Amino acid sequence: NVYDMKIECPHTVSFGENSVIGYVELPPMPLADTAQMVPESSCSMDNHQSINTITKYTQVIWRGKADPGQSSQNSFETVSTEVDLKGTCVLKHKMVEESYRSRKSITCYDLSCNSTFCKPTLYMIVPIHACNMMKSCLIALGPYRVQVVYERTYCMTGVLIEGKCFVPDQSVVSIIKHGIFDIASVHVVCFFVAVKGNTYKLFEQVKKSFESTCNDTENKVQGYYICIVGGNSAPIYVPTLDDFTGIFKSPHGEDHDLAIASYSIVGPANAKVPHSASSDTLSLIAYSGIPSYSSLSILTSSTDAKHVFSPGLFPKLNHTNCDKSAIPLTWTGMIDLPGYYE
Amino acid sequence: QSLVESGGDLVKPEGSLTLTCTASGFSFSSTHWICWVRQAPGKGLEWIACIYVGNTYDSYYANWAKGRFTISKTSSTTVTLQMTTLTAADTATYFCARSGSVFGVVSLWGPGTLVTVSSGQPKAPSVFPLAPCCGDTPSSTVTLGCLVKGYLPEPVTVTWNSGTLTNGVRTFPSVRQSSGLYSLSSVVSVTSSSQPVTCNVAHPATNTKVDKTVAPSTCS
Amino acid sequence: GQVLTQTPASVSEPVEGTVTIKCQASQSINNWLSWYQQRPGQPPKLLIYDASTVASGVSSRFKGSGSGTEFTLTISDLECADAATYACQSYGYGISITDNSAFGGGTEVVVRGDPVAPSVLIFPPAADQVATGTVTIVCVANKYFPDVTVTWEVDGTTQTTGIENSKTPQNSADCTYNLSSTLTLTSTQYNSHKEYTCKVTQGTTSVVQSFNRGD
Ligand SMILES: *[C@@H]1O[C@H](CO)[C@@H](O[C@@H]2O[C@H](CO)[C@@H](O[C@@H]3O[C@H](CO[C@H]4O[C@H](CO)[C@@H](O)[C@H](O[C@H]5O[C@H](CO)[C@@H](O)[C@H](O)[C@@H]5O)[C@@H]4O)[C@@H](O)[C@H](O[C@H]4O[C@H](CO)[C@@H](O)[C@H](O)[C@@H]4O[C@H]4O[C@H](CO)[C@@H](O)[C@H](O)[C@@H]4O)[C@@H]3O)[C@H](O)[C@H]2NC(C)=O)[C@H](O)[C@H]1NC(C)=O
Repeated sequence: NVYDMKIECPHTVSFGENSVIGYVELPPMPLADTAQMVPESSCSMDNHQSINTITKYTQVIWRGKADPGQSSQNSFETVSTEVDLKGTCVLKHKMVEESYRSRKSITCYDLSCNSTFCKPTLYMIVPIHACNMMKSCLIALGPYRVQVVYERTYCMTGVLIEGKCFVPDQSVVSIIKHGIFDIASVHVVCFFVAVKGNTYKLFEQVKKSFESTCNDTENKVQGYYICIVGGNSAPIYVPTLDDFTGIFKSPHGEDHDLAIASYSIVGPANAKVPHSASSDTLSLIAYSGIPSYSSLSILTSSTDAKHVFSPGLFPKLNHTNCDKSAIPLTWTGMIDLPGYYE
Repeated sequence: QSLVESGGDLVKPEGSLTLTCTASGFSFSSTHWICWVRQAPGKGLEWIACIYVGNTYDSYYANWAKGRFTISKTSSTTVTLQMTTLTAADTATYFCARSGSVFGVVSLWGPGTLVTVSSGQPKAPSVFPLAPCCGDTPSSTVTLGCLVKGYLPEPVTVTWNSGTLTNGVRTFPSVRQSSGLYSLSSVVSVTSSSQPVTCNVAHPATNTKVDKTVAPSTCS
Repeated sequence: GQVLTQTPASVSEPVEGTVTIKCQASQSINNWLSWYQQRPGQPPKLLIYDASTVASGVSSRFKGSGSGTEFTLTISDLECADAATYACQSYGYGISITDNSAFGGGTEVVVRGDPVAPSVLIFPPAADQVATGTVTIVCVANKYFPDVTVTWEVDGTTQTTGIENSKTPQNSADCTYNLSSTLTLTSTQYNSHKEYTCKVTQGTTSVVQSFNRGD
């Protein structure tokens, strides 16, 4: 019962240091079987060794209160523990470009989990250098098998959108010189990379884009998120910088409402994401039903990246009040981008 | 708040039996987990299976009980547990469990039900009176009792004077004999001036209720 | 394969003393353990959960400590009502839902109190019993501590076959036992011998209660 991961390739290969990405959503699997699950790829490009490394996660779970009498009042509690997760989409600084120059692929997965079962979404980032040979590949992830299928679009360097090619150009200067351009909705997949520094003051710019009261930005997370718009000229370091907002208009990602609906809201909750904090630092909403959306997030109000794994809980991703903060690790959706095409 | 376990009769080997667990005066809600736990006499607790008992369905079975057992939720107050191809090793006391998570902390238990897997046929008790030898010199206080002989299966209940009298009552646990039959004895001590005392032996399995009355003046 | 080891199998500690129960897990559980009290013929009661938290309504004399792969349970200021069976449950969360989910072997707690001599009573078989063909004799020992051994003798010869003993659990007030000994024979055998003796031995002390058939 193999599943397919389609990849689109333009006619012209290697105009630049560009990479393509594909994804596939897998059927639910037991949560216990996702431990130590790593992709085993059969492509001609060896997977990056840093993806299979151990990344320490905080597991936040919800359960009915253990104390009798209070358990009779159907209240629920939160438990925070440290776990080790491998193969998750935790990229490092300049990993995409180094993988491009090293002919190495980046195969990671995003997991959508309720309290007991997980829906994994496998991602693969490969350079366009594999778009000329177009050698078929097989990827094994736990009990599932994925066939890497390459499709050759009728575009020189653009991305196929509604039967037409589209090229997004970089910075305002190129648009001004071209003197005319067109904007269309282009699918995009993004990953958050956390890196400490002095030029990575993320939230001082976050407050600038949208009116959010976020004081004491120095103690908050520092980093950028790199997104792939597919095709050629995909890599973007940070969006809306004016050299190359939509993600935060729909922070939850592509519309994935459960819609027959056996989903039951249990109620909101608070929990300690560092598991050693004096008080709760993150708010979540526990739920029951089919797993939906992303169960992984990162606490912003901590310079060091505090990765969050909350099976059966929905992390609070609204930064309107900056309280109980979290941000999605991965985001898939459609954004309108300027550009031009033949 | 309580859990009640029903079923649990005598079953022939290689047979099947379905147990049922009921909740009293408490809706099932959606943040609870119902589970079944068994314990053989002289052995520790054993996990069997669990049910989320909510809107969504997901269940987990024990490794030994996988495929052979069947657990499912029926209504907003009842859950069941189908048992198949039961052997002699399955003879145990089966408890109904309620937890806040899967295989988690049991916040509330039930009295439990006994499943006896034996090839023998059910039998009614043969209550006999226990009195001192008539040669004994009369005393200020005398002890009398009723003896419940071979019966199958358990549980049997013995009460004195319809539960009105409790002081001085010593009921002993049952013991299995060579023929696979159980015997229980219970004695009571009363003064010679007291009115005659009645023991009420009830066997729900055979639906037998023997009322044997004894008096302080009674002798063997 | 996750295995749960609970030690010791049986423990005997006096009143006002302390009891130590060791529960060791083969696999790490990260301070996820629960301690239960199980009286005979009763549903188990939860007293300690998360290996350190006292359940509401449980006395402070119950203390749970430990983390990782080794845990201990201590009962201070031991009482007679505390004599019961205790077990530990290893429960997991999230990834560890089915990896480490097992129950302890179970420990038996006997509370030593002030020794009391057994008052021995013997009951000859009823008239209705001999007619059936199977005859049994009941001998009981009441309000005694510690445990005793029961000996049956017919005309001076000790019996060996057809003897059953049922012992009451310790009383929740004075930590005392009650034992019932049944000697089952056949009516043909019972009509042959005359001297029937029930002997209860409590260490050096022996209480002998006998009767003669037809008297
Ligand atoms: C965390 O997530 C995981 C996974 O995301 C959850 O696990 C899953 O939970 C869902 C429930 O949301 C389970 O689906 C249910 O499965 C029931 C059993 O299905 C099987 O048995 C029946 C009978 O033998 C077969 O017919 C089924 O075949 C069907 O599916 C296949 C495809 O797989 C089709 O090809 C077939 O044609 C069938 O359609 C399976 O073999 C199933 O009975 C149940 O269906 C009820 O509910 C749905 C949704 O409401 C209704 O559409 C359907 O009609 C049934 O409705 C009942 O109630 C109504 C109202 O009274 C009645 O009118 C109906 O007659 C019927 O009685 C549902 O499909 C899924 O099986 C399970 N995963 C696994 C692996 O088991 C976790 O629960 C979740 N955890 C938490 C805490 O939320």
